[PDB]
Amino acid sequence: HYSPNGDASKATLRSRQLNISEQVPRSTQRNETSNYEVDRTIRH
Amino acid sequence: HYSPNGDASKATLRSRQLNISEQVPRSTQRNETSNYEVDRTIRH
Amino acid sequence: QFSEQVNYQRALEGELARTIETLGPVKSARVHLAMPKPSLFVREQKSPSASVTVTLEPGRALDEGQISAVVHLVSSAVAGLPPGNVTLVDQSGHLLTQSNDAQLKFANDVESRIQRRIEAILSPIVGNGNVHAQVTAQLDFANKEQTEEHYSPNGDASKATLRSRQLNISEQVPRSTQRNETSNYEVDRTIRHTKMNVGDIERLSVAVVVNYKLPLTADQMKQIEDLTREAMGFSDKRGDTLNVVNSPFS
Amino acid sequence: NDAQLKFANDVESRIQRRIEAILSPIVGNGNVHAQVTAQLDFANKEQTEEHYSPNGDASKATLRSRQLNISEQVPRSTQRNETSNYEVDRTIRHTKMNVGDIERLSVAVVVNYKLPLTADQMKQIEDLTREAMGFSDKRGDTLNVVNSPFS
Amino acid sequence: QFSEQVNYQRALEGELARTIETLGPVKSARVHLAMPKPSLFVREQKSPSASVTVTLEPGRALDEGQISAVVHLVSSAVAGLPPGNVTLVDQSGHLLTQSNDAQLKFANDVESRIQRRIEAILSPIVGNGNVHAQVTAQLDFANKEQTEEHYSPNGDASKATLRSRQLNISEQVPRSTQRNETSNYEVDRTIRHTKMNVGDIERLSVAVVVNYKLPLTADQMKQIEDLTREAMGFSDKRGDTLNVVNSPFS
Amino acid sequence: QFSEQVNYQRALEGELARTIETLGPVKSARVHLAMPKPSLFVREQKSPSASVTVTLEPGRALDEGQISAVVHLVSSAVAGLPPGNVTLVDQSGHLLTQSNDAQLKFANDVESRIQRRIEAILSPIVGNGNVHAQVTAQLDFANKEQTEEHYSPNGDASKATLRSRQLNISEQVPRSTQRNETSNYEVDRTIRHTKMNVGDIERLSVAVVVNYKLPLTADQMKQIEDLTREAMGFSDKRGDTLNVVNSPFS
Amino acid sequence: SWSLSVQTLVFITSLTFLPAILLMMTSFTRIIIVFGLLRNALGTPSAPPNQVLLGLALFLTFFIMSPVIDKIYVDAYQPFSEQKISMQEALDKGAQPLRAFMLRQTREADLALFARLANSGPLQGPEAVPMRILLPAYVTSELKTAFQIGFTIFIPFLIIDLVIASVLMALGMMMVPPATIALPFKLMLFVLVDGWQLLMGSLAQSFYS
Amino acid sequence: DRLDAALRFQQEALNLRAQRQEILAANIANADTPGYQARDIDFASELKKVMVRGREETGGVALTLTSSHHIPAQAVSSPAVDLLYRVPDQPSLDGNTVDMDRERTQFADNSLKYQMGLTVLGSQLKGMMNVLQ
Amino acid sequence: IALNDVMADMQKASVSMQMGIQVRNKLVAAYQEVMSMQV
Amino acid sequence: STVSFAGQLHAALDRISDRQAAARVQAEKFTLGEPGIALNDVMADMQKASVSMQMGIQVRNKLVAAYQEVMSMQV
Amino acid sequence: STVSFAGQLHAALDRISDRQAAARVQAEKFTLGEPGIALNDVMADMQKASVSMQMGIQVRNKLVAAYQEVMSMQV
Amino acid sequence: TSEQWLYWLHLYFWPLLRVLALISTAPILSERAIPKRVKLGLGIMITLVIAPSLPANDTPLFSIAALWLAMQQILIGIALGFTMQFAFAAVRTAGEFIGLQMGLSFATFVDPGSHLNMPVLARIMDMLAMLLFLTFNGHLWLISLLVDTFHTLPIGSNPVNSNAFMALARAGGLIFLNGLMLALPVITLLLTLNLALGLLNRMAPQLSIFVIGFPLTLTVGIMLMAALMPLIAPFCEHLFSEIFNLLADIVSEMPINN
Repeated sequence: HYSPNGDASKATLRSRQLNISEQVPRSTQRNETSNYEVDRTIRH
Repeated sequence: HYSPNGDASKATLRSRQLNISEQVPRSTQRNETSNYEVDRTIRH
Repeated sequence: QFSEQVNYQRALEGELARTIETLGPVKSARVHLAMPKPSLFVREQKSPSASVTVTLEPGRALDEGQISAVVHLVSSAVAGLPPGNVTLVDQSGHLLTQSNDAQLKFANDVESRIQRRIEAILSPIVGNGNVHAQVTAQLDFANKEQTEEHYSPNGDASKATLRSRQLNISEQVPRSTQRNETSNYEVDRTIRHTKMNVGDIERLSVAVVVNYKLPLTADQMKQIEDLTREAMGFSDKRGDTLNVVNSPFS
Repeated sequence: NDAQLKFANDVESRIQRRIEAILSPIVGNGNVHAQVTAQLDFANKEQTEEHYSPNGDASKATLRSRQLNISEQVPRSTQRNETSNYEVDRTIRHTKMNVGDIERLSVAVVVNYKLPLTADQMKQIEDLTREAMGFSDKRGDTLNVVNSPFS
Repeated sequence: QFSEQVNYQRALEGELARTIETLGPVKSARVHLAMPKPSLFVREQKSPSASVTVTLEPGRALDEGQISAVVHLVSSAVAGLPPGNVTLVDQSGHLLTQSNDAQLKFANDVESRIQRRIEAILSPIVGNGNVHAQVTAQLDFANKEQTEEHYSPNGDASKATLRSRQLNISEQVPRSTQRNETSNYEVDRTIRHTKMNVGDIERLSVAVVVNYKLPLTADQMKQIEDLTREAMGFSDKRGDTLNVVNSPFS
Repeated sequence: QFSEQVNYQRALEGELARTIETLGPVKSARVHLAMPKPSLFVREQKSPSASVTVTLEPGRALDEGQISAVVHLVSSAVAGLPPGNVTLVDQSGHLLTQSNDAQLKFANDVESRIQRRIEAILSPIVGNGNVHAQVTAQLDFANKEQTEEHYSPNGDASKATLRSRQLNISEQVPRSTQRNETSNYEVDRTIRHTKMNVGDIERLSVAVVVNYKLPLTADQMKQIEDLTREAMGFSDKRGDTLNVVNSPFS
Repeated sequence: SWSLSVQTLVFITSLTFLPAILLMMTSFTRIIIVFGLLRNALGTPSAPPNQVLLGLALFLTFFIMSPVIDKIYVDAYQPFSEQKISMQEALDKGAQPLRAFMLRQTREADLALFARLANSGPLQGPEAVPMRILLPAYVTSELKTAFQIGFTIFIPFLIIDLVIASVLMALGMMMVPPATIALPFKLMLFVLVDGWQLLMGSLAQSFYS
Repeated sequence: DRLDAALRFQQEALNLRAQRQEILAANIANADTPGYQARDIDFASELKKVMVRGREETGGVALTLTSSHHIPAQAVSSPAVDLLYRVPDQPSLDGNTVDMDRERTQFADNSLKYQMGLTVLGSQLKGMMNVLQ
Repeated sequence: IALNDVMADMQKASVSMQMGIQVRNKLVAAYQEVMSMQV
Repeated sequence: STVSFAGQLHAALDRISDRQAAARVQAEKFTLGEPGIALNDVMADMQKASVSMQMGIQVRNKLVAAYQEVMSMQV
Repeated sequence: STVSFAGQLHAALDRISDRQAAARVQAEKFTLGEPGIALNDVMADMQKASVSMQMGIQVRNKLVAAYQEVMSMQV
Repeated sequence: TSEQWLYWLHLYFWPLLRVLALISTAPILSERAIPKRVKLGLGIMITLVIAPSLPANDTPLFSIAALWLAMQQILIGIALGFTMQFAFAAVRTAGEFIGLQMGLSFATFVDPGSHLNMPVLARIMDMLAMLLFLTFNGHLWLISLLVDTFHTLPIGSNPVNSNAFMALARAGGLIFLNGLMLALPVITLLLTLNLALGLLNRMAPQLSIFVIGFPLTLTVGIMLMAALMPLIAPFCEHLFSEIFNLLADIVSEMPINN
């Protein structure tokens, strides 16, 4: 079993790189790289 | 168990690089890298 | 090249027996030593031991002082032997050596010391059997550790310490000003290595009961409370608690 | 492990005896009793202080080297590069504190009646027992003296 | 082999038992030495010990001085034996050694010295037993290490010391000017290696009582006070503390 | 093989004993030499010792100079035995072997010396028994080190010392001026290596009382105080303290 | 100091000198001579030197030099690792314990001869003698000691030989070859008293004393 | 170790030469874009900074390393060297301050010094291999 | 990874392996020379 | 004194080492950008140090071969 | 799970081969007349493939040297 | 394949060094018949199987300050293989002394450069014990114990303790003991024969053991050792097992003693 971290309110990040770049003909750009840490249970 | 660090008001950072820029027709930019450290409980 | 060592050790068993026996309130006292023995492979030589059984004088028992006496005797006879590992038994059970629960006895000892001191100080005021007390002691048996690294702050240049400094200044006159400054500091540092003692008093609680003469005067009561506060070594920070009452005894 | 108690008992007895030795001739042989409680610091102590002295003032600076470049034209263009390798005083203590000092003493003293002793006759005796306590204000030492008849 | 050194052990133990008897309150003293081994695999060299049990003379009790006497008798009869290892037992127990506390006795000796000196000075003025004093000593048993590295400040160019100097001065005349300078110095230096003593007096507390002749004259009190300050070696900086009172004895 | 040096030991014990026996106040000498082994498992090799318990002639005590005589005789007849390693005991008690409190002993010695000198000088002035004084001495036992490295100043060019010098002077005539100057000096220096002594006095506090003739005159008292300042070796930089008073004895 | 050049020349060459010079510098000479001599008694080899005796001497000398190697380790391999001691004080600090070890076993007149034929002038103290003089003197002294130990070991087996031959010839056994009779008696003496442990322990004790 | 402490300097210098090399080739490639503001770095100061501090390249993050088949991807990474502006001569109406002659003589110099560093490392490593055989 | 980094790594590892092998060769040779003597 | 094979050999190996060190310092300063030093100086001194290294290596090989030949003859 | 550096060598060889095959098929497509593909792109990819191939050859040479050296220690 | 591996290729070197020490020293592994390449490849090709699941990280320092680590591994190899040679020395003693009884070695008695008896009877029993060793689990238990040393004494700053080379030194020791305990019946019976044929000299001093004795004792020895050949098969069991135990002991003595 694992836990769902679809929500950032309960997500647990290890790394997050974030670039926001936009001009205002409004040219916009956004990048979001995320590495998560996940809860887990191993029932053997 | 990992604790959620979605809230920066309760997260822990090992490193953070933060680029903030803006020209004034305004051309703006923001870069932000973050490495966290996570609260962790390991039951066996 | 082997048996002579066992033979010698058993001879020494007899020797130690004859010493510890010839002590007065003893008629017989037989021991077994616990030493590494010649396997030709063991090199570590774990801590030894010495188990003594003694049959004392009928009608007599040995006090703790002479228990420690004989334990240190046999401990100082055998080289490289901690006296704690020497374990003594009476002629029927009743280990007079204490070698997980000793903290209970240590707490009881602390409480006895405090309470006996209270009685000794208050007997003159109210009388020999007119006051009783009991002490509860919170003892902390955790192996604490500490390593502090205070630095002294050198934000103030009037208290900083520059080993090396480079300072580049440039300007043109429409002014273009420039000032590059590099500083390497030497820093004041302190290193404490605190290792808290095992078994310290972290908290006390003492209830005092005093007899009547009819009740005592208020001031005599409050001074009694102050003295018992004192004889507790009362500390507000340790959470120490003290409560005193007066009423007829029975 | 338990011998800490023995040593503390010895210290407390010593102070008790000295207090009696001072006070008895003032009041009598059996007109006083004292009891001592000693908080004994049995923690293993090591310390290391490495004070440097501040060389902030060139009036008290010690330089090993100094490169100095001063340039200027006259549109006044002035430039001034400077390098200083200082050299510094240093003081290194290694105080490994003793094991088993007194961090705190509490002493209560009881004095018998002759009829109570007068105010001066009380303050002097309490000051004497303070003095014989080794009473240290920075140690949180504590003293309580009272006058009343014995049993 | 191995039987020869064991036989030497037994011979020496018998020798000490044989010749201990010529000591008065000695009638049997059974002893054992303990040297672990002349090793090959450890540099730790766990120390040998010695244990002795003796039977005293009925009708005679034994001082501590003769305790230390027999202890050093053994400890120097057999070298490779610091006296702490020697463990003496009475004919029935009674540990005569505490095998950390010599501090209490040493402080006692210091205080006895100073107190006796105060007595010897003040006795002629007021009488043989009209005075009493007791002294409390704070003793700094902590080990100290120290090192100071004082330098002389070479700020003053007239008092500074120069090993090298490159001094380049130029100018043009629209005035353009240049001045590049280098200076390598030599420095006066002080280097201590202070290693402070163990067990110094850090604070002395002295309380003095004097009997009456009727109260003594006031200047007589102040001169006696100055005397006790003087013989105390009273230093203000240490926090030394002094008190004097006059009152009839009992 | 080794039994040969064992018997060497055990015979020299007899010859030593019979030497001590020939002294007058001696009857026998229990002597035990103590040669542990000439090991090299440690860089110390604790000096081998020797213990003597002498049964004197009855009714005579053995004087400390003669105690030193016998101790030095034992340390001399025996190779590998320093005098301070010998132990000496009486047929009943009496540790005559006094080899941490050595500082107390030394301090008492010094104070006795200076105090005796004061009394010896003052007694003719005021009488044999009209004067008393005591001495309290602070002694330094910390190991010191010091290495001063004085350099002389060559800031003045009149008294400087040059190994080499490169000097360029240029000019054009718009005056283009240059002046380059490189100097490798060489510098006078002093280097001490002071290793201070252990046991030097830092502060003498001395209290003196003198009997009445009725009191002494002003000039007579002030000269008495001045001479005791003289005979103290009083130094104002050492913080020494001196106080002398006059009153009738009892 | 040396510069990624000579370092790893002096090291590899030192490893080259290891087996001869360094092994005969310390021990394994006395032990090997004594073992061979013991093999001369008790008859034939019966102990494969290329396989067993040499390795036994190797282990025994490891045990013997455990203290000097420990002191070398303390004086050099701690400080010389990464800081404050660099191959000049390291060399003398690491020479001191081995040199004391050799000087402690050298006969006090071997050094005399080797100084008197190296034309060395005065030698101020025991530490003043150089390795140049210390090596051959140590080797000669160790040869003397090895021969002494071998002689003592030969004593009892010689006694057994002569007593067995005497018994055989006195009981009338005119011309029996007493050697073959004596050899098992040699074994019996050597094993009943647990001879090997006695030998290695006695060597180890006598080697430093 | 002590093999990568003696060869460390030339390794770091040669890597820094390669980094300055693609900086200069970015100058060349943007020769005729408008408003480029040619960049360059100070080699001596940056080399001292690298030796004292390390690499400490700023800005870069790869994905995680879970079970295979999870499409590795990486962020845009750049060395920690602080790009310095090249002081321009001859303004050119489009902001582009890339002077062919300056950039190109610097390119040739950097190439030559990179080759020199390669030669020095080759010499040191051949020396090591010549000791060990 | 940088290319020059890869080749410098190549060569450093090669030299280290060569040095380890040569040291082992010297030690093995010393062992066999010790084991091939007469006793 | 005397020929001092140990001291002489130590001095020779020191000469090798300090020539290498001088070459390395020169190359360090050249690649750092310090003015002065020319390129041909760097290359020539580096090659000179390499030749000194090779001469030392060859001397070592010959001496090691000599020692191992002498210490193998049966006596 | 595991690295199994023979698997790493296999991965390196597969990378080299795939890069060369991609360059070859791009040259295929371009000379065939397929629109799109540019000449400078073809030449640049061929250049990169050549460099990777020489990468593989140099790694080959040094691995073979390393193996021929580890097979020389006497045991 | 970079140092991203090529310093993880530092995972192979130390275990390879230890395995190679054991192979170069072990009884069967280190026989001069094997081509050197086989022994080396077996070392490499054992460590490749054992190297994963060995968490090792060290550094071949220039002017190696960590050569004292390499020493360690070599030493442990010398511990495991060489000690197992004792079991052979024993029989190589026993049978040898048996020859020293019959007639075979009177050349080694009164004096030379030729011994000539090692070829005769010691190599019978030593290769018989060679086969007895191999036939188990001979070749293998040494390798399994080496892996066990990898797991008990992997890599460390405290590699070897003192008081532990005496174990192997005074271990044999059991070389003489076991050689006797094997050759005792044969020696005793030939002692009986020698003393009996000597007692014949009492009837006539002419009987001249050189003429009568040696042919009798040679046949007695050959026939008797034929009859007592099987007695070796149980003894070798002992002769190996105990020595293994010693190794096992020291291998398991070292960790709890470190």
